[PDB]
Amino acid sequence: DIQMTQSPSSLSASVGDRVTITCKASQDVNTAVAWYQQKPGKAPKLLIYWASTRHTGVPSRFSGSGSGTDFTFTISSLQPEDIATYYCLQYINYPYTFGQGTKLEIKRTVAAPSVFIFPPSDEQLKSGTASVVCLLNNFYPREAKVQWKVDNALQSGNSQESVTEQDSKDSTYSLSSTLTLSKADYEKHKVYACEVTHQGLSSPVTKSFNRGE
Amino acid sequence: EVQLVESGGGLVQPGGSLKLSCAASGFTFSNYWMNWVRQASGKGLEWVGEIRSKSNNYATHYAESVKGRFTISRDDSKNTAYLQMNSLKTEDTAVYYCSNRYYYGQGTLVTVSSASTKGPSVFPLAPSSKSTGTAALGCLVKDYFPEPVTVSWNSGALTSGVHTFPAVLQSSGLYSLSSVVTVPSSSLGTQTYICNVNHKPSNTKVDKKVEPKS
Repeated sequence: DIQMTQSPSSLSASVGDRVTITCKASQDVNTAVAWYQQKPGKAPKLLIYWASTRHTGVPSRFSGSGSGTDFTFTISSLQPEDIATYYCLQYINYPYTFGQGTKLEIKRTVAAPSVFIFPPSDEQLKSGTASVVCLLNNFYPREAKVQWKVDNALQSGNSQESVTEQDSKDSTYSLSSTLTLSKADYEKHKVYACEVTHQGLSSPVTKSFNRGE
Repeated sequence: EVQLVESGGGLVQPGGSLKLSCAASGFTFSNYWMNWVRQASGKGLEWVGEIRSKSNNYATHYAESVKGRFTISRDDSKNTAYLQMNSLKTEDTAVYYCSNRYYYGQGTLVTVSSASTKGPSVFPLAPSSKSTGTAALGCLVKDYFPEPVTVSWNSGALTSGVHTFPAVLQSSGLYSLSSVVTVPSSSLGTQTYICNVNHKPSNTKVDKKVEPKS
């Protein structure tokens, strides 16, 4: 079983940088190596095969080189839409093997989140559960602290976050936090707050509502 | 012009079986070697196997992890490749891709679980009464199994400012998912905002109008 170990695992780089990824084959695999881009939520795209042949329609800014054990994948000028995980594959012997992949993230300037709070719908309160949502939109970098308060009481263990992958144009993250309460617990309290700490805010931003106003 | 359409993915008992298909067009099918690759959630690409052309006696090769259990075959008259899966395990849970070595299909998800199918509830994330003007609204697709749900806005005509967050596995072993869109604040009286939620596994299709709350 021919190992393919990629270097590095993940990489941060600025728009326009020359990016370089290496893949080490544990045995000679001649030029029988391909390179793959997988953008978030998409199918793998073949970029390079026979170590250096560009697949049709693929942008010239992508190149491969190598022969034997050591292979290189280059992006000449990193574009915002090149956010993806990159894969090397060996196809000399069965079984064909992938590398563990290289996750390519973009460095950009700080962008403070826009923060929005959402009360639970009347429709959902009929079900006996209440979901309160905090949206942190279009921020960089990723590190963001969301705190839920209900009538001044910090809520811990009754929320779950989800972060999108870096946007293909502006290289920003978005984050949603959901606080799940029983209807009973929800109907007993008045003030619903999420407080957002982020590098691009001079101090923590709070969005809130009063149940019913 | 090259198309690869996977089908036959879904929920299945451990120990059970499932047959995947791959409808190919835009290339002389019989000359190409078809491959299956699969991807577990937040993990690497794994090669499954490859079937060669008729002139190679339809020779098949398999990854160590699936040999004995999986069977690749082709039908050159129907321009289709197949993956027959037997003695399925939870480890086999992944999106399964079909390749002619040059292109991949959009993929199809196989979930190997004893957990039951369950259709989501769709709840509005209603925009607030506020002047600043960018406004945010959305849909909460709550309490479904298995993955996936798809979300579009206004039948796919509204795509700019749209964030569809990854599903989170809740404590109950059911998935939840949010989709939000920022829009001009001055459109909130006049432009209709509808989120189209589909959960094919449970046969659930919802159009949820999200508007400002009275």
